[PDB]
Amino acid sequence: TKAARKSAPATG
Amino acid sequence: THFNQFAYDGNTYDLEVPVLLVPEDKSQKPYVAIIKDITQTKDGSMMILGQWFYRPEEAEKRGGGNWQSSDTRELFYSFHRDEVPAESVMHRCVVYFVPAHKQLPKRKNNPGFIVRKVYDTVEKKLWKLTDKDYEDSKQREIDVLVKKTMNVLGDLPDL
Repeated sequence: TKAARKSAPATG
Repeated sequence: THFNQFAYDGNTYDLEVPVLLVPEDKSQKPYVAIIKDITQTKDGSMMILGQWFYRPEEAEKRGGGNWQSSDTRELFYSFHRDEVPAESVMHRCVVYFVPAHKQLPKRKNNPGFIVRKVYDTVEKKLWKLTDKDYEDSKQREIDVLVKKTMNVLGDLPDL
């Protein structure tokens, strides 16, 4: 059961 | 190679349904994401494309603060998408997209998350379910989700 990683998007 | 459904741990998951995911950081709450695509990598692992939901206390405000959740069930949708492993899913959950005119369902009737806003990650702001700021395709996505919520919840108790 792998984990899910969230990316960090470019913001203003 | 794309898939319309995928089976894991005895549960079958389709497209355009919300799911809970084991978080990257252990201290995080379980992530909530809409399944947009089910693909198979070159090495044979199965990855799902997920469109994140943001909890009001973790979504960054432009002013640098955080929002106050009106209701414990409140979630912010978004267009932030990420490929996460299929084995990371826990189970399918319930997420209700209820417009501003209709009021929320009752807790003991239909428990689950409720969405009244969409989080703009670029500008760090909130869009309503129907808004002129949307592009055509994004407004279409939000309308599809609101329609899917409406086919489940027939009655529209207005405020």
